[PDB]
Amino acid sequence: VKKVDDVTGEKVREAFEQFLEDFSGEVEKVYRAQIEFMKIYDLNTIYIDYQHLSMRENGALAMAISEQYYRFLPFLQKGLRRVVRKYAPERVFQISFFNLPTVHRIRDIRSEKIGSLLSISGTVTRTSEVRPELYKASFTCDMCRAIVDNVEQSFKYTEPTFCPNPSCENRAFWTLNVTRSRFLDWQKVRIQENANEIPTGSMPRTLDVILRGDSVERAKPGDRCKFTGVEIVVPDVTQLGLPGVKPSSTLDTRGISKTLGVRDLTYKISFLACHVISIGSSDEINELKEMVKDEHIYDKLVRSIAPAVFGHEAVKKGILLQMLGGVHKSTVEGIKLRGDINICVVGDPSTSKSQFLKYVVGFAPRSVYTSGKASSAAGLTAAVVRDEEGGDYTIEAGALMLADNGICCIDEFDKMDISDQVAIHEAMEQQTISIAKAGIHATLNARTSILAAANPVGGRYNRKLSLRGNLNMTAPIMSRFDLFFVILDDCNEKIDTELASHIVDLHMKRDEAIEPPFSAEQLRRYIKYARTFKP
Amino acid sequence: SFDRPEIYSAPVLQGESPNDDDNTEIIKSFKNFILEFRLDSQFIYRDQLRNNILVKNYSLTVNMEHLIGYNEDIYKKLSDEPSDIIPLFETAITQVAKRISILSRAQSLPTFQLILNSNANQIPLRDLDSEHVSKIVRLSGIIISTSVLSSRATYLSIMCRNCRHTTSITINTVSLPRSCLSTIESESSMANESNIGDESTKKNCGPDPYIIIHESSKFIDQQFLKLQEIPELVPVGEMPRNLTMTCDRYLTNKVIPGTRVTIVGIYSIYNSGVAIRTPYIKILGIQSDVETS
Amino acid sequence: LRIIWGTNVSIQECTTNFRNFLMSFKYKTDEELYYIKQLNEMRELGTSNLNLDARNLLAYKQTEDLYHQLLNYPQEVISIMDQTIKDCMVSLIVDNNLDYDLDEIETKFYKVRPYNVGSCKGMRELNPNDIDKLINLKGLVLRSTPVIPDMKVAFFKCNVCDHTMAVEIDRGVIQEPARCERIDCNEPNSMSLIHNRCSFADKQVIKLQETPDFVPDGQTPHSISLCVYDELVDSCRAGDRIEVTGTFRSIPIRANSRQRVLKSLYKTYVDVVHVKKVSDKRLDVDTSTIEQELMQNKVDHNEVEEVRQITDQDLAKIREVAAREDLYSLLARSIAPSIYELEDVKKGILLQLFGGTNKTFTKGGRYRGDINILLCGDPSTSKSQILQYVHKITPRGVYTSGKGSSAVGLTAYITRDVDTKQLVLESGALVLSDGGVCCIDEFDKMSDSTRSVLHEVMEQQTISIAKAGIITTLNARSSILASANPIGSRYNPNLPVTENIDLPPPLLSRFDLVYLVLDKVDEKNDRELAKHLTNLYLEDKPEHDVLPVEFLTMYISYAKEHIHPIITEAAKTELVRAYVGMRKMGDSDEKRITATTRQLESMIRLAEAHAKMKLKNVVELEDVQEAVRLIRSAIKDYATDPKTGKIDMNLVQT
Amino acid sequence: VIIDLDDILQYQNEKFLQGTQADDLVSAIQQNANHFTELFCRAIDNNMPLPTKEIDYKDDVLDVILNQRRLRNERMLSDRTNEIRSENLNDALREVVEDETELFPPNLTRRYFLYFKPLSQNCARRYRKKAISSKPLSVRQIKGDFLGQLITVRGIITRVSDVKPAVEVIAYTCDQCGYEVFQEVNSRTFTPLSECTSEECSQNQTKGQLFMSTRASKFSAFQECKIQELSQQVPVGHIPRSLNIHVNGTLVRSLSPGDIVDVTGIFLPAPYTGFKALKAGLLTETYLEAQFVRQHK
Ligand SMILES: Nc1ncnc2c1ncn2[C@@H]1O[C@H](COP(=O)(O)OP(=O)(O)O)[C@@H](O)[C@H]1O
Ligand SMILES: [Mg+2]
Ligand SMILES: [Zn+2]
Ligand SMILES: [Zn+2]
Ligand SMILES: [Zn+2]
Ligand SMILES: [Zn+2]
Repeated sequence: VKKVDDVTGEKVREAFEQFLEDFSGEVEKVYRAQIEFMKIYDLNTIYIDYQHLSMRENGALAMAISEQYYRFLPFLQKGLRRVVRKYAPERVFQISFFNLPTVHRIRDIRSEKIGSLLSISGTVTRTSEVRPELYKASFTCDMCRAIVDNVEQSFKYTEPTFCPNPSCENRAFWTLNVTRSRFLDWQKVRIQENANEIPTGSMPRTLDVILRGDSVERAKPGDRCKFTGVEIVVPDVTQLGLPGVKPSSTLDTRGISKTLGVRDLTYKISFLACHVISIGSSDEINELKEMVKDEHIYDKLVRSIAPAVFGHEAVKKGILLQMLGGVHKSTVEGIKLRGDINICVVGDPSTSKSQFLKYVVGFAPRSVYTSGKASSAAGLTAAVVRDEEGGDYTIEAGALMLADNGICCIDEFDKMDISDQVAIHEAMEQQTISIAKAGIHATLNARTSILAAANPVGGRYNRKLSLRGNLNMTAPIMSRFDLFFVILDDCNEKIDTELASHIVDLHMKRDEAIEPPFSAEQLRRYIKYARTFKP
Repeated sequence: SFDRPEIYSAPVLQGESPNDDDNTEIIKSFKNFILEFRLDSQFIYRDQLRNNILVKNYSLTVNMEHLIGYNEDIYKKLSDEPSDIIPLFETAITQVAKRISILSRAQSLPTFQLILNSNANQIPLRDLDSEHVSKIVRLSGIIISTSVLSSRATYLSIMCRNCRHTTSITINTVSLPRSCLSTIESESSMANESNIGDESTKKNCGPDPYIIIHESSKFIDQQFLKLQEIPELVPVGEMPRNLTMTCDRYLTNKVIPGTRVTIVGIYSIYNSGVAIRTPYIKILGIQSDVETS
Repeated sequence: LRIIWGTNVSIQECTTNFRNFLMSFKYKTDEELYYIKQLNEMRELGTSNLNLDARNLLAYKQTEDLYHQLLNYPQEVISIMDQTIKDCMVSLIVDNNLDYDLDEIETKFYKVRPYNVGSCKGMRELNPNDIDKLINLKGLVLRSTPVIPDMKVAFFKCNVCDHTMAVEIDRGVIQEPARCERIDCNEPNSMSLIHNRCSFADKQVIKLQETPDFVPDGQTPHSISLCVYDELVDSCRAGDRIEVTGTFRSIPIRANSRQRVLKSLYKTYVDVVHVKKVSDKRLDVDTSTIEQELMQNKVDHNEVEEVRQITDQDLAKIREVAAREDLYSLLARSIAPSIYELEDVKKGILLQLFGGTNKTFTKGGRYRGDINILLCGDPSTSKSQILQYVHKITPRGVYTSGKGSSAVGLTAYITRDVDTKQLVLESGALVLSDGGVCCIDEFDKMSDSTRSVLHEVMEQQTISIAKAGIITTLNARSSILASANPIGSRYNPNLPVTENIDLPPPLLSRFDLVYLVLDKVDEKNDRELAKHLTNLYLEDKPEHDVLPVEFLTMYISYAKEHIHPIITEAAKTELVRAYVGMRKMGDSDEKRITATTRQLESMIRLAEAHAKMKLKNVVELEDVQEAVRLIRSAIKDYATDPKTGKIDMNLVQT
Repeated sequence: VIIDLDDILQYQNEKFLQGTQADDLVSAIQQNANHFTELFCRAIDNNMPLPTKEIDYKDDVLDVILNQRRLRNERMLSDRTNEIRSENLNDALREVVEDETELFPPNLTRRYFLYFKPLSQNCARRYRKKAISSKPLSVRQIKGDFLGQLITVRGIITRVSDVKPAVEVIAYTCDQCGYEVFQEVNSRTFTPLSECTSEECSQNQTKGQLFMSTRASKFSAFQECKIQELSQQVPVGHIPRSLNIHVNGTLVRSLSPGDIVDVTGIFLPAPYTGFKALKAGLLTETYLEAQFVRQHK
């Protein structure tokens, strides 16, 4: 019995084979060289640029693949297999598209584009462990001891549909052999919608992302990544109870001699991705050497921090030297010596202490901002999510877990409760956070520098009292803050005139009236280089 | 302590166009044939149906020639698959008889029996073979043995010896239910309560829990016959062949051994080599040649 | 002739009457054919949806019955209307022989959206006999689920010959083939469903806080579920005030996910066909906060308009009204005509409504022109009527009290959905008000814990969350309008201001304007106020040089949309001079509200608002002078002693 | 329709005082109230005058459907009688016509609701009787001896539920045969039908798939309210108890929380719903079906 064929599928297969073979002032061809490279280094994946595919055949191939990637993926796989066999001597091969012309938001996904290839962006909230995934199972027939191999699953546990031999008339009676089947690595990742993309008056969305093969263990919680893959659907048992009419399926009973299997068709949109990249040397070593060879480099380094804030040089010289830290030392007896620097800025609500926090969070590489009263003990530290739908538990990072080896910003520090204060105390004393919830113990790393902004206890800083009498903190946390910058207001005609002129300049001129010695990228490069010296 | 909900229907719209090979059209066609067909400008079948109902004989005798004259498609259908077509014609007879009886009463019938007579060419008893299985045949021979009358059920009233749930069965190989039917039948909301009691133990009536209440049931007559080939034409050096025949209701006690008859019936099988079955005939009509006055 | 079973609709009569109404009806511009031009413009632009005012049908004599037919049997009538619209369209295009390119219109789809169904009695007043009728509702959006894929065509494959089928859904049921339709292959029950090859539509569910006009005795607020389909998804955001038209539905629900048993008591909801997002009693939404949503609306081919349309005559009238020399006083007097005098209070309210100019720095940075006002004074004045009026005039906002709120209740929380049985995130008061005005009454009764969260809102127009499962920063671009009562019984003028208000002195400096509503006894003013108040009971209905509310809202919305003032050096000099004056003047402590940089920011914002009014694009000396005068008058420093900080009851003018 | 028992008692006394015999309808209705509802319905459906107003575009949809159903009934009857007459095979003719033809049952053609109201103390006191149905009782006093009777309760309403549609008879349609199938429901849950059960589809070999049609279905407006004892009724040192009331039809929205009322209704049983391990025999739960409401203020 001959199997039906799709002429269009074979046409696309031939087109893709020709594309691989025929793509090219020393001329070169990239894809053949890359196949040779894969042979040399024993890899599993091929990287293909989208524009290279697009600029041919009047875009027919690019379109057909774009809106029917799901249909044509097996034919692309077959074409790649044929090309590699022809031009090179079990192996699972993966293709990786990237550099699409446009990017979509998580808020603008539609059921029309199901089964097509697109690109999305979001912030990673959670990742699970890598687990084996059933790919091509093997079964043993029961009525006869025949053996069936290379049975595909296709997103769910599938069984053979008929015994391969007429000697046995078995069907639906099978056993699974876990000894001679293959698996692939499988990971689940939860991403969140970007902060600047959330519309007015609405809470953020989330989307499940599935990773396979060598793309696993790439995303990291707290990072922004751009994905590319297919938009798929999976069952949603949770949709019962919603209003509306939900499709049901029943077997047609016309044409059957005579003389119940109804199913529900509820689904939800997920995303199976193939390429993941994070979004944040070269000629610039000359620039780095030129700039280090400056002699008043320190003055510019100080002046380029918080350029939009008038004065307060000491706070800037603290924020610097908080980005750059000491060195961590270990004693023979096992006593560890700290290398982090902590700062507290004290002032009344009428001062500009919060702008320093905002600058740090907007500038520093791994920084998190939080408020004293808009936080929680689980919001800081971490939680455990034992409802992992496929297996064992997982742990979700809190505020302190993020910005590890970075800086944590805490405004309204004087509103923290006792439990969260003890959590910060534990983080400062030892760089660890201990979790004891739901019968699960764990230990985490909390090597973080804390930048806090506190208000005086009475609203105004009574200069008759000492620092201890004007604060609300507890002795342990207060005894680890190595710098206390108390900023007060002095009435002076020239200072007031200068401040007013600067503010009016900023409103009238906007971006023009900034003129800092160095750019933010330059500062980041300098700090990245300088954090690796160990004086 | 609610009662049992009901279900009913009523016609409103006109569904798909009727097909020719559907049961309702077959019944309507047979009804038209019964009430319209004319011979010598006479309504033979309507008149004899009326007379029979007046006489309390619930049957019609019909000649196949008249039917093949009136309509050929249903004739071929009846010849090819009698087991499917006979009940349709019987229910048509009953439908007509209901109206006839009601109007006559103006000025509780059972299902009527269809008796088929024929005069086409017969077939020898030694010519029956596989090609004839389940078709209609016409045979000639001599009756050599009639049996005693048996009893078979046409309507049974049964009850469960555990929970006393009652039901009924109608016949027109039926067997009594293997399990009590009071669970699948969700009769009432309190019926759900009644199906559980005395702590944790489940309710299980057992295997074959039903019994027959004889004083409220109905039965019919049944008989067996043996047909042999005429002893004149048997080949030398061999004994004659014979066959087993079954008839019921109004075809019982019609002939006696030693009579030469023509039989119309269905060639069938039953289970009593490797895959062998025993043939026999389901009687549709008997025609006697007049013997031993 | 041939009616449809169950209904009384006749397809032929309905189509003929609809065609006749389409081809002959005028608004009695009132003498011309109203719908011919609308269809012509639709085809010129290529729009596919026609908005039908159901009230227009009651005017024509023929369609006096089609109105009730549409209200009773929307399902048949809407399809008949759509087909008739397409037929009338082809007739219009071909009968005049404009362009032979008519394939597109013959292939595309059309639709009609009723939007003026009669006045209803509230969702909870409907009876079972009202199922599958046309109704309308008013309410506030709370939540929306993500898009749900809803299958329409199923894709099967044969597991022996690769033959692939296609089945269309039929009233929510799929008929799976029981045998391959091939002659070579006839294997029974060999067809498998490949879900990723199916075609899906769009669906969403919205949670609505209904606001009926008539409320029976003892009825509390409740919520309703709305179903939107296809192009209308993502057309609503939490905090939006909307008017909706749809069908009243019902459905049974399964008892458990294992069995297929249903419950006798049904669940009700609404299917949406049209949404109105504009009104003549309130301002239009600030377009600076919906930048990407308008682009998405254009991409999605949804014909919902966010802002009201303007006719040329309206713009001409706007220009003439802006061209007069009494504009400021007239506009101030228009606000709340039922409130007597309070000239500077009303001026501050108007300036707050107009708002300052929003700067957006390239490479990061955001300044906003939201204006915050605090109302302090004698308890018995009219300082809560102001809050009520401003709440009812603004597009978005929540009216809260200090003592009846909480830090969590203002920001965000987690709740378990009663339908899906899962946990979801909801919004608080301050995020529901983003882009609007949040009114807080009795600000001095709010706890310090509760007050803590206002700092970030008023100092960066944002909020941060660090809770289990959620870590993000939210927009809170909302203005604050607060009120407070003095400590004790009455504002004592023999004490400083800081001894009369129960708030820390540092907090009072973060507002842009502070008002001291003092009550003085003068017989002339008493006579005036008494006569004003007693004139309101002369006749059972109100009859009180004031602009109408509709024109006022139109003018303010146009000014907010289309004018963006910019400051000049002439204003810079005066700004710096006045700021230095305030800092120096008054220089033994906690006797007065100390000047800060917030005061310079407030002058900038108020001058920008004054320029933005009256359709100017440049801020000049008069603007800054007026801003400084208003700031000084609000706190009435003219009657205050710079040394002791007391007030003279003889130097204050009513 | 409201049926007043005072009228029945007056009719009985009028019949008696002039000599002739009569039955005690009042007591029969009182002791077995749930059976007389359908008796009254059937009697009323036999006497309803023809409508003197034509049906126009400003009537309810339910009335339109009812009128269509009645016209269809008449058309089927006329077709059947004509077909039988044309056969050539008048009380008997109509009898046979009635035997062979389907129709729409009376319950699917009614448009009214029927309620009873109790015997007032005044009428019984004047006629020398004991009006049981209108002697107020507390929830404490209502025991199992009162099940199946028409009784009155005095109390204060504490909770009321929103009105929702409760389905009485579901409707389906068959595109194969064109019949309409009706499925009665009197339980808290039910199982939808799958395949057609009409005579035509039953006799054939290929049956059609039923589809549910909400507009033809029969619905009722349902509410459930709780009623609590008054302080003066509670014994010494005890806590007040409660009771359940069901309201159906046009009597909905007549009770709001906080009202002291005298509810009238038929006291009926319901299936047990407690823990399984504590079930000893055929235990039941009780509820009241409302028939009349009066307020103290
Ligand atoms: N200037 C005014 N114009 C109109 N009504 C006024 C005025 N002053 C006082 N009233 C009347 O006095 C009452 C003021 O009370 P209210 O405004 O509720 O107190 P507050 O707002 O100060 O808490 C209102 O009912 C209003 O009718
Ligand atoms: Mg007030
Ligand atoms: Zn086998
Ligand atoms: Zn039993
Ligand atoms: Zn096949
Ligand atoms: Zn049917």
